[PDB]
Amino acid sequence: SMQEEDTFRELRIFLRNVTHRLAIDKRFRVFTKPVEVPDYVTVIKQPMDLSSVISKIDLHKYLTVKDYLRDIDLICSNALEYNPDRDPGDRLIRHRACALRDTAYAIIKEELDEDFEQLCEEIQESR
Ligand SMILES: CC(=O)c1nc(NC(=O)[C@@H](C)N)sc1-c1cncc(N)c1
Ligand SMILES: CC(=O)c1nc(NC(=O)[C@@H](C)N)sc1-c1cncc(N)c1
Repeated sequence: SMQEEDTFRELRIFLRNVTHRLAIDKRFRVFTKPVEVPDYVTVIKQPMDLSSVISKIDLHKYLTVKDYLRDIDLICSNALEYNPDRDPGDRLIRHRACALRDTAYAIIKEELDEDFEQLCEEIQESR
């Protein structure tokens, strides 16, 4: 229905705004573009980055905030797995990756209405 389509459009508008606020943050520049380094493709089976997230929003791939946060969590978990060493370069990326994840979750906790996320879930489960 039109009411359901309007609901998913509001979700996309919200997700674009959150992703924009993450992508303009200087700490998260490393996560804004797809991966220069030839061993990434063999360590990371599903690359994810904020530009790819924006593309998925516009392709209507996220019907719930949980769908979106799964890809934020993938950005973070990929970074922790590809950068596990004690070296300062690894530790810096791990710190930024957890900050990206924590920032996304915090924006959603403070700004997304629980009843709006619940409606999205109940429409998606009906399909
Ligand atoms: C989802 C909703 O807010 C809604 N609202 C209505 N009434 C209204 O006056 C419009 C302006 N909300 S009808 C309707 C509705 C639409 N598609 C499926 C189901 N289950 C309900
Ligand atoms: C597309 C993307 O990944 C993106 N990257 C940015 N990078 C930066 O600002 C620098 C600091 N890395 S800003 C930004 C962006 C995201 N959503 C909406 C708009 N208008 C821009």
